[PDB]
Amino acid sequence: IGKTSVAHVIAKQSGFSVSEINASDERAGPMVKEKIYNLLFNHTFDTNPVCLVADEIDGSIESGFIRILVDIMQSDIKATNKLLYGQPSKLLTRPIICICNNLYAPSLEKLKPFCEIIAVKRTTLLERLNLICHKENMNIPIKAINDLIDLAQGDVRNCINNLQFLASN
Amino acid sequence: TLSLQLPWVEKYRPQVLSDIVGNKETIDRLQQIAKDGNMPHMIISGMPGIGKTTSVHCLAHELLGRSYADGVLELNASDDRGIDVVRNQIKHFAQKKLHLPPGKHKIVILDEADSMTAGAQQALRRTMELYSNSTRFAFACNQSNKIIEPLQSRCAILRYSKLSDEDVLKRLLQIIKLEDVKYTNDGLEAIIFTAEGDMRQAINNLQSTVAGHGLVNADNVFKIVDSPHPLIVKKMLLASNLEDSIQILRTDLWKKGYSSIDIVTTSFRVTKNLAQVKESVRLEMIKEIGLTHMRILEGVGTYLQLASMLAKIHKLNNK
Amino acid sequence: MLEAKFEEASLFKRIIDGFKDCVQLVNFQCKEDGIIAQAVDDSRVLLVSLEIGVEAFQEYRCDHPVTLGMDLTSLSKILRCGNNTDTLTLIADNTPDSIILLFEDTKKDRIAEYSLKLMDIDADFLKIEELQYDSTLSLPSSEFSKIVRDLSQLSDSINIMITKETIKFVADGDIGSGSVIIKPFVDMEHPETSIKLEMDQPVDLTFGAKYLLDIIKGSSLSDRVGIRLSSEAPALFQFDLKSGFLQFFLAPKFNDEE
Amino acid sequence: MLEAKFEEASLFKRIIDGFKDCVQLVNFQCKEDGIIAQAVDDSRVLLVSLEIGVEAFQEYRCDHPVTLGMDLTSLSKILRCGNNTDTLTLIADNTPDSIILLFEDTKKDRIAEYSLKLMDIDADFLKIEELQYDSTLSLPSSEFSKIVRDLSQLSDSINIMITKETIKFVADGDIGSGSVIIKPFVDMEHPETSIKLEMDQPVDLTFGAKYLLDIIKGSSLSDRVGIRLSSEAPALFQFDLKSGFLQFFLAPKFNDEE
Amino acid sequence: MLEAKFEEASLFKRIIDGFKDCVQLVNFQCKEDGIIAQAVDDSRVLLVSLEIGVEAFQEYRCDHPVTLGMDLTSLSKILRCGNNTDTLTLIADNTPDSIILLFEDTKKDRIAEYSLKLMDIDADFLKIEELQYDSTLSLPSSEFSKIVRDLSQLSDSINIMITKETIKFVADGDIGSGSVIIKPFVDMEHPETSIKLEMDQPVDLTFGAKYLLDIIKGSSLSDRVGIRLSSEAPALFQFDLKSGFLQFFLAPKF
Ligand SMILES: Nc1ncnc2c1ncn2[C@@H]1O[C@H](COP(=O)(O)OP(=O)(O)OP(O)(O)=S)[C@@H](O)[C@H]1O
Ligand SMILES: [Mg+2]
Repeated sequence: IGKTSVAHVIAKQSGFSVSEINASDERAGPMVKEKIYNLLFNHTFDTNPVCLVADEIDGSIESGFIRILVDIMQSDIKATNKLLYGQPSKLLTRPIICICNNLYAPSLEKLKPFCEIIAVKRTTLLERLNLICHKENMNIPIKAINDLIDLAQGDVRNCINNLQFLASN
Repeated sequence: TLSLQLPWVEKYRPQVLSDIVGNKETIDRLQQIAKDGNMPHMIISGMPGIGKTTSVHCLAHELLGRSYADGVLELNASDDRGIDVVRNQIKHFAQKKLHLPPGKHKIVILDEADSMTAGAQQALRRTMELYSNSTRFAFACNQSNKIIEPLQSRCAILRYSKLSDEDVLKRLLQIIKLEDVKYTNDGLEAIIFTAEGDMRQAINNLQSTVAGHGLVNADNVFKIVDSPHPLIVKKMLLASNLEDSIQILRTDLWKKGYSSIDIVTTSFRVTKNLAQVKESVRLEMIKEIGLTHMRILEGVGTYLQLASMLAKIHKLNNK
Repeated sequence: MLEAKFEEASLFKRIIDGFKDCVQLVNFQCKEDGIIAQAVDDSRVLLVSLEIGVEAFQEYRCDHPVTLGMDLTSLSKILRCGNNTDTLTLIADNTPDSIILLFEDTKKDRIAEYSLKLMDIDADFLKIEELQYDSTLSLPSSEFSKIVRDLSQLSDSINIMITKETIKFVADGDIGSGSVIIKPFVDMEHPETSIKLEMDQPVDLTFGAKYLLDIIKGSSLSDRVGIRLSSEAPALFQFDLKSGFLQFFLAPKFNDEE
Repeated sequence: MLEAKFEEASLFKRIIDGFKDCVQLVNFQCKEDGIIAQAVDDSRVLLVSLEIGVEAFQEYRCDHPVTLGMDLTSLSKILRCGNNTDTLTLIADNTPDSIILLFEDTKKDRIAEYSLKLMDIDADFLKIEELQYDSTLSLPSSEFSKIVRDLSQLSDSINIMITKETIKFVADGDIGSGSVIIKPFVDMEHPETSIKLEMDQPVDLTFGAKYLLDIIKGSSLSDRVGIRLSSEAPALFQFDLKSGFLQFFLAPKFNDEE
Repeated sequence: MLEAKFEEASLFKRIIDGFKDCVQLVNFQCKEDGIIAQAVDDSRVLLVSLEIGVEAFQEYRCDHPVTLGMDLTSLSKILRCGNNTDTLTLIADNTPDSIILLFEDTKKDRIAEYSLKLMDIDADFLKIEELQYDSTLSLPSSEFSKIVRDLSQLSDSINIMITKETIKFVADGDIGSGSVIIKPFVDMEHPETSIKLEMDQPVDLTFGAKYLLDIIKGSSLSDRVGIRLSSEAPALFQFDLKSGFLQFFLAPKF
């Protein structure tokens, strides 16, 4: 339905540099830890602040990735309370977007209280393909794009390749 | 005898995209691509002997000119095409520096892409994605379903179809004119009938008939080549009376040396692909052909089993 | 351009032996003051960093730095032609697609020359070395190898603990537990066997035995090994060369982190 | 309690090398006159029996016998830390759940200590050795190893036949047949190479080559091997130690019996 | 009958090491002037040919030639009993079903005797050696082994090119390319290290690296190796023995 595409477009539209991590492939939370800490707390060489996008967070069979995010959140809550109430600690200055297929996955139970939950319901692919057609100067009828979406079963990569093949002809 | 001559399939193998009498749409598409350049990743699928390997070879040759030797990487199923090869050699070829015209690209031809392992196919994704501006991939396979969907998503899909009677007839007439062979209309008709949309098989049968008898006549073609095995099986299954089917099975198939396994398996194919009768009767005939099979595979393969299968099929057709 | 001639092909072969197995891709860069190289393993827990100064070569010429990346396996495959005593010259133009390795015997006789295909790697050299480490120690590298080889059998984790005048390596797993305790000492009968230790703060870190095993290879380059540990950063194991050094930075296990 | 210190860890390592592979569980028992150990393979055709007297140790103390069983594989896994020259001390209380192996270098320096988990095995030591055997012979163990290694290639069965002044080893299988014939002889130029034979009755027994191959390992413990054969019992192959011996009792094949 | 006694079992063991792996069946024939043996691999690109004259033996008797075929693997399996210093005697009757290998130590002591089952092979010895080859060269065999071992890593094909006073070995594959160039030279400080070359015509042939690797084994039999190349026939790599030689004929690529 475009969960990943919407996260990327809205983060870029808001002036953030997007860093994507697939949480299912990274079978080393404790190691990844260094990647996430560098991406949240170090200045990137880019002029634009980083937004972390974590895809497939429900696929992490090892709670390492989610434990690291929970530890970062708890550390930032402790650091904020010290700034509010502390008489005379890395604060989270970067947004985190997480994407799942299943909300009630057991691994996410600890993360949910820190999250703003947004449901994406079942058009967005058609709008994207039209924008590609217009930028490549291709006059494609909207009917043929729908027929290509139906052929590709909502695979965005397959849609773009079939469109590229139609353009070369 | 000291040496042989090149066969007509290899000698008259097309070297220009105009000589291909295949699917006109894809042929003109590839011709315009070679004329303009910017060849994208492609996967050509179809059936054996319709001009898939020759098409991509002609495209690569016309697109690369004299740089074909150092700009085209050919890998067939005869060579190792595992994860190690894709990791080392294909990546080294894609990363190789080469000064080409501003409209050409390095081509990696992979014949029989349906035989590559899953690991190699998975590794090829980023290999073709990171070097898509100086290296292009052309796959030639028979079953597009054997190639993973991520690989198909990054390339065009060209599905080649069977060659109609007119195209194969025109190509055979061109070959006869180029070879000065004595022929006749019924002989060419029998050749095309026994070819079944297979241009390579058609040219092979033509050359064999020429070298065996000299005159391309239907009698010679039928005495040297076998009437499409499936057609006699279809005529046997579509028989109305039991005695006619039994006589057909006895004379045409059993008295000519056709093994029972070939008869039953050809029988299954004919039925599955049948369209004259309804679905339920077709399923019942397939069931009978298959229960028998279960006996054919156990070593009980004789003429009595096929006769009983035909009798059961007729009893099913007997309302 | 790259033009570096090693007196003995053997030195380069041992250096590459150090990157061997534990990393796949290496990024070299030659420049006016020598050659450096960095390689990081896939899990990113180990960084192998090399520095060879101009004086380590018999001939070195550089009027224009060149950065080149390559597959380590391909390089070692070719790195057994040095006869060890052969002369080795690394050669490359300013915009290379390959790296040339030229081995020659003293006499004009036999010349083995290779042209290795390069890989494009985004230049991004890390500079993770610290000013001060919690503790610093050096000891014979063969001794360090034995210590690692002992404990490795017992567990996938080997702990290094440092307290005043005490260095203790420990492994504990299924079949039981083991420990090797060493104490600082100056041997005048030959100081290359001494064990030095400077502790600013007691340290206690755990490392994945598989990685320490990769690191011990440096013994072949130096008699001693320097180990610098900190609770704030990857540990540094260093093997000095004549004008240069081979360094291994290893991230401590968090609880499960190599 | 168990308290046995070997001068060189190497002796114990070679002894265990003898039990290695051919048996899985070993039952040790230390007592006032030394240490004994027995292990029987699963098919029960081979018994490995050890005896180490008090004098084989640099230090031995026993005021209360202790019996302990363990997995041979676990033990050997740990038995490569001896540096061979290291000192080895076996330690255990009177009701142990583990056996402690303590390797130490001369200086206080490095101390490798292991705590091996024990297995509970019903104490049932066998006493199958005979008063007299039909024939007795000794020869250099390296020679016996070669004889076994030769014939092994030809068959899974090697026959030993003894007649007056003649010892003959024979194997016969698919590719053909082979035989090694040796004769008794006294070499004064060095009697450790002599071949003695005392025959009270001609013997002719067949053994499974796989087992004889396990047995030849004892060469590493002694220069000579003693072989005692009988038609009434398992054959005895013995390797003497300084104060002790390692014995292998092997049941002859009935026609098919290892 | 066959009756050949080698002074040292080691010589025979090294000779067989040469046939080892690259061929499965070997056809031996003993006769009045010695023993010959030929073996061809399955693909028929390599022929291993041996000749041992009467003088290479400590004792040789032949009043009636005997031809015998056997499995190479079976033979090598048995060929590690020679102690190298043991004496080895090959024995067979005029119509053998087996070949007897008899190893004995100086003293009567230990006698290892084997009876190897023979295979029936249609006698058909090849005589493919040429009168003249395009080029001929010899060099230390250890050097040739290194050259082959270097290049092998790069490709499954190693090309040998010869021009006046120049011999060049080349391999080119996935990871890159390599070459070893050697020049003829006479070393008086010890001529067993010299590199001779006689070129009647420049040659340029390609061989499968897997085969050259099989061939280098001959280094263990001789200090030098002779290589004879032609564009008309299989190349000949030869390792001389005292009274004899081990030859490898290898068919070039296409
Ligand atoms: N359209 C065509 N025009 C002319 N000759 C053709 C045509 N298609 C096939 N041929 C002949 O058939 C030979 C072999 O064709 P191929 O392209 O190799 O068959 P294919 O379509 O690739 O099917 P495969 O290789 O079995 S998967 C060519 O060398 C030609 O002689
Ligand atoms: Mg094809």
